[PDB]
Amino acid sequence: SHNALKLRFPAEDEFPDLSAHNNHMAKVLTPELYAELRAKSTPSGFTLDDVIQTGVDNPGHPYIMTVGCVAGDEESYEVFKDLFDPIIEDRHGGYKPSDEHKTDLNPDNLQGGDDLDPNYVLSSRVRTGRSIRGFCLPPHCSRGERRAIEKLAVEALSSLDGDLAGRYYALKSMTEAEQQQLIDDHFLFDKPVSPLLLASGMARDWPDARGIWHNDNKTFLVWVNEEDHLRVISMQKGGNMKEVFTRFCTGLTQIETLFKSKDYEFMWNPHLGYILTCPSNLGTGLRAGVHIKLPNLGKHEKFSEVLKRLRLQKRGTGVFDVSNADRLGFSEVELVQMVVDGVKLLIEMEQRLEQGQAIDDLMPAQK
Amino acid sequence: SHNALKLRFPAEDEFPDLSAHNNHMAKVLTPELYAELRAKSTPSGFTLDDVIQTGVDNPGHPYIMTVGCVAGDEESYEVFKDLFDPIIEDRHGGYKPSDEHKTDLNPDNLQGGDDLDPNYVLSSRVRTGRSIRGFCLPPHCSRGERRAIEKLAVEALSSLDGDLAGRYYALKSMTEAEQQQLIDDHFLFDKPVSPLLLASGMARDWPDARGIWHNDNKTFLVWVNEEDHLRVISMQKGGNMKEVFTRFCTGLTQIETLFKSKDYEFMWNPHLGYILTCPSNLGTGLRAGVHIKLPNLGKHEKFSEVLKRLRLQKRVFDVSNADRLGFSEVELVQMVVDGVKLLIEMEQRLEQGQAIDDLMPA
Amino acid sequence: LSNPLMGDAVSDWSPMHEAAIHGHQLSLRNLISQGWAVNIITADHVSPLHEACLGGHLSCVKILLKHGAQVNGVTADWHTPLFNACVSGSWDCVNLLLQHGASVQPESDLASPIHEAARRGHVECVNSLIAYGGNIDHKISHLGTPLYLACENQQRACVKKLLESGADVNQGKGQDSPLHAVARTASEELACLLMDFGADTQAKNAEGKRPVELVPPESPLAQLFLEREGPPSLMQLCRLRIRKCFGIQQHHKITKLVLPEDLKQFLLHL
Amino acid sequence: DVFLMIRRHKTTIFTDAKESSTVFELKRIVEGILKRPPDEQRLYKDDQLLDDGKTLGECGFTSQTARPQAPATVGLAFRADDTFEALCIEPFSSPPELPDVMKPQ
Amino acid sequence: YVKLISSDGHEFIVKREHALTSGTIKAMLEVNFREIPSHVLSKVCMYFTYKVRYTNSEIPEFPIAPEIALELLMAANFLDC
Repeated sequence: SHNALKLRFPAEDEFPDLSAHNNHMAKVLTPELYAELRAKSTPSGFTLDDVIQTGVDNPGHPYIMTVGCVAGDEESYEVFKDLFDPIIEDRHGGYKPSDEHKTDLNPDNLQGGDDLDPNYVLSSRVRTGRSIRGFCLPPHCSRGERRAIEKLAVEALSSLDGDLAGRYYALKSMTEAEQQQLIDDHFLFDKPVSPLLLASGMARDWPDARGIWHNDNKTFLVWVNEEDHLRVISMQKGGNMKEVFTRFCTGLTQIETLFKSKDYEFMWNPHLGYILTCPSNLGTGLRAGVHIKLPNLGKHEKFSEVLKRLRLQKRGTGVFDVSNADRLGFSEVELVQMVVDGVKLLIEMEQRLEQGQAIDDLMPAQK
Repeated sequence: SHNALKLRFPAEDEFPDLSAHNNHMAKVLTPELYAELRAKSTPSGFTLDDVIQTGVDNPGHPYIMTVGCVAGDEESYEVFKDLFDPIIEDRHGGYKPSDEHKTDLNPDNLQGGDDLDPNYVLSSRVRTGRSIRGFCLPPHCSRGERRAIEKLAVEALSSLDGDLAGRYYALKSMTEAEQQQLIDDHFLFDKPVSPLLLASGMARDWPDARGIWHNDNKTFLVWVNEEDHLRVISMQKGGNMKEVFTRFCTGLTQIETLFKSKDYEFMWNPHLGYILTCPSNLGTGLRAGVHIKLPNLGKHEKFSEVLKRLRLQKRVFDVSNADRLGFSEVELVQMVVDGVKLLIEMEQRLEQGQAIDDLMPA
Repeated sequence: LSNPLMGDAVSDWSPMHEAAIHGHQLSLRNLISQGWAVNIITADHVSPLHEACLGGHLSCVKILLKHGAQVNGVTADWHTPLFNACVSGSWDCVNLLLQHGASVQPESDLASPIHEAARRGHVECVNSLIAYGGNIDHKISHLGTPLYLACENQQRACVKKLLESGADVNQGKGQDSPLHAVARTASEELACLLMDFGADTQAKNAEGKRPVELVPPESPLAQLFLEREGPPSLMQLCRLRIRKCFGIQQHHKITKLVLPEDLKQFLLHL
Repeated sequence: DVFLMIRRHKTTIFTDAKESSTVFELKRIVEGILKRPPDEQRLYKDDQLLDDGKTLGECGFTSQTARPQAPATVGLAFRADDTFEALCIEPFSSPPELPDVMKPQ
Repeated sequence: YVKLISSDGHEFIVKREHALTSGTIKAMLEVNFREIPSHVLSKVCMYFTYKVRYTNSEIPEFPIAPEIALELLMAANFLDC
């Protein structure tokens, strides 16, 4: 395309000025790498510039170190490996090029967490994303490609049984009353407004072929063609982490089966696990967490220090959303185990703090 | 190329649901046309999915429409003329592709313009824009030539003398003190915020190789690589459009010849005049306007149609010529000047308790 | 934007947050004219104002405040616009925010503007906070006092400033006075200041140790402590007593005392 | 140790002593300056003539009173022939008014 | 012992060795300090003892009133103390 004209200029003329930028890509991409990599492309249509587009478009933040790049398809992880290996390694804490990643949604490996104390655990939630092999990712796919994915999802979702039975809504033509119902339950989403998303082009043609499906019990939610291909969220008020994890697993187990019956499968390989858009969601792409009533620990001086070692993320709300801080190098259910462990520790931490007791004896050297 | 990959699908799959749109593009592009031109492309690689992306991304206002099409370069107007021609025809109120358009940078043709009533004319300006033949228009340019263009523009602008002498403000290194001054004078141009612009991809790499050049007397602005390659703005307070225009015409001519001394020239052809990214602005691309204090007439119910009759826009009002193509540059500002004089007397009628009657134009 | 999208934090910025953190004033105005309300917040209750304060973009906070931004809004980490301004150091924003009602005192003890400025070396912001109405000797658990913190980070500019303002030279963290802190960090420069402002060389820390006992005898400090082991001069005592009659930052009134300029300077340069 | 200040009319003397020492020795402490014998001296506390045979501790003086921070006050009169001089001591000058800037709020 | 005379005519008998605290007095080696009022001269003397007593041994705080702080400072300046 217009890249042919790019090839008429010296690499340094094309080389973007990342001086004011602060992200993982920015530290990784050098003039030397740019000069080399700009000559390569994927069979799907990617070129270095699109890989680093969002990056150069957004310096990001002086404190929040975003990734600064985005993948295009499965092949692009190999084609632009010379950046991804440095970016992935840095973003995921030393994840090496030969560090085999595993997978495991078998609920039998989750110990305890049958009932977290409901005095603290307001609610539990599990979230992930999957991409369908054979298609490209949202930053690149055409209208036709996007539409095909929608249809596949609609078919599979229409066949889920039991509690996984539900209804599909077509975002582009859903009724305002329906919008009211789904916005109240926060199942309704809308066009991306962050410049960190818009720079990728994921909003192209919106709302064409964007879709919402949820089950009858409002515990199983999936979004179609949004931030990534299939966005899956399982949730339930209460502290029953064990059951929610299982529900989630059976959701993906049946959906994968249904796709396999049509010769489709999720993008996956032994090295990066599940293949998604941004680098931060490689491997498991699994997030899990809870809403905990911690008015006490939220004021304690070492709260963030404890969470740091527990490898948990601290987030507010639209009381804390405590969640899995890792994505790659851990066996899915293993990460859920980490969340259960940390939360129970925090509950006890809070118990002692509530009673005015020293809490130093509950601060393990977790790394 | 992914273009070839898209061609593996039937046109039916790739055709966008334009029934949700209210812009000109949506009323021109048929699925048949789409199928016919889908496999076509420019020398730049620009395709249909690029030319209508904006028109697709932005549904458009239910009453006030726009075009929604964005060119890639001069050539793309020819390559996809089967789409652009019917768009242009409707956009400018009737215009056949065979109707050769005129150009006019000789102020001498303007009769008057140096004598408007300063009690109503608060200030006035002239805006237009150019692009350099040989480079792609912003929506599909890369950093390389964006920088090459900047280099040329700055180099040439630095050679201007007299009241055209000035300086350049590169946005990437522009200080807060400078920022404040440029904001105070409405010179500063920040990142685009409209979906109609964002959808073109023109906001990428912001603000790499973007900047402002202006003269010492604060009458000429050249926005470099912003909404087009060269946005030329000329302005001054008071009712002396003529001088503004003479500076504009001769200043513009000078910078044009400076590019020509380096073997560059502005995109221009017999049927579209000068070339810009948005179809509505093809032609002269000349927007002369004026801030008119107008308390009485502004409340009169026929004010609207009067401007219509005069080919003026109702943007104190900012009144400007409503056309960009259909007649020459001088003709255009002549209409602006005449309109202002008419409008002044119209208000005067109302101030004296008189009716407008015979002041109504055609 | 408008709801718990349950996505990553990276996906929740408004265009205003982006404009705010990088100083895109006109863009900000444009977003406002479209209808992006200034009180739109994200995930941790972070407003454009909070980001602008971190960036130090004075004109942006002028605009945001002009349109009703919440000058005392509190984030999930207990941060306020004022606190954030202190983090960046923007002297102008600190003043402005205070003028619009920013409380010098925070609700949470995890984020004191004064203590932050003390650690950063933002002398003129310390000045403004105190002058506006800030407790220069506020003791806050893990951080002790502002003075203590300045000493911990060797911020001699703030140390001198605070002590002249009237910081309690002998009040640090727990039993660890600022003087003990200096001994631990081996700073002859800060030792000289603290001694001159009335630091107690015989005070004991939690371990029952005097500042001189917290530093190796081979150091210059050992000699410096020896110089002040005996009783202080009468003039020293007098100066200390005189200074006690003036409040925080009120010692400028010393210039009105009926006494020789030499002594006036002696008192003013405490 | 006892830090004692002894005064007469407009004279003042500062001297140290032992709690176990008596007024009699103290009389000779005065003698060293006075150049008049103990029998011509009248040491007194407040308005109570001091007893040569009592110790300073016995007379109510101690480390908690007669300090280096601020010594105790004993007066001194003399044996005017068959009597002794008025037991009066002239106070030092009164204090100046405290300046408004140092005055408390 | 050395007799010091105040500006008001008071006579202070001070052990010479304590008097040597003052740099000015050391330079002077009876002394008439007509420059120093009785209101504070006695205070200075007390200080002389205080400093001597605690030269080599904890040290208690020297007492001082705001009514004398200013004049005393000046006196101390004069006496090099």
